[PDB]
Amino acid sequence: YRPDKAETEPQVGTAQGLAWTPVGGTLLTIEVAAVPGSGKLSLTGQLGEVMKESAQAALTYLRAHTQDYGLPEDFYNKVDLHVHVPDGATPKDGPSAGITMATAIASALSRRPARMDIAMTGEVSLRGKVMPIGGVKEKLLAAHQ
Amino acid sequence: YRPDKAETEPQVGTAQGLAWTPVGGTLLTIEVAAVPGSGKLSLTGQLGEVMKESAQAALTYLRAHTQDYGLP
Repeated sequence: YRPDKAETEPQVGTAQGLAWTPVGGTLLTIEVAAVPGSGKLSLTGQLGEVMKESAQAALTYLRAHTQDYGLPEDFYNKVDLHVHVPDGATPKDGPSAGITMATAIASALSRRPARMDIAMTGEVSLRGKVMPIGGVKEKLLAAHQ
Repeated sequence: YRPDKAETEPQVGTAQGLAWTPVGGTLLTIEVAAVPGSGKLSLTGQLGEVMKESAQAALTYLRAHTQDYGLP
């Protein structure tokens, strides 16, 4: 490994993902693929439905913040979306890192690399609200360790 | 919870629902993203379509009550 886990340069479409193995709090980082198409949302790597709707909530928040973020005016309908977590599906309470998918697809759609040393996890609302996380402890351990 | 989750401030786009799971009824914060486009029922949250048509009866009532609520 690189020592600080921030020697990664800032990256389009990839952020550091605080998530939980049953082994524990881990950097299950985020992998996306945003290419033009039908606007379809593939989940790649056994990612479950709660991650699918989390991606929908992130998608619709971007829809609410399109020219806010300089996005194309039609992106959800012609840019196919393919996303990964190294864990297949999260055995925990949903993904607990909906904003991590949001951040990665934001960096992907901006064509502008988001930073590293991202110590983050949390649940987007389609209303646009970062839901509180259950089990802050091991997530922030996965940050700090 | 805060001093009172009922005393949480008024919310745009969503409302305090009423449930009964057999182990206990809950608030149902039914959240809706009014996303632009042309009309696409992008329902989610393991949604059964009877709630979809409930929302559609709501939708056509809003169509009936566009100037009751200043809607376009």
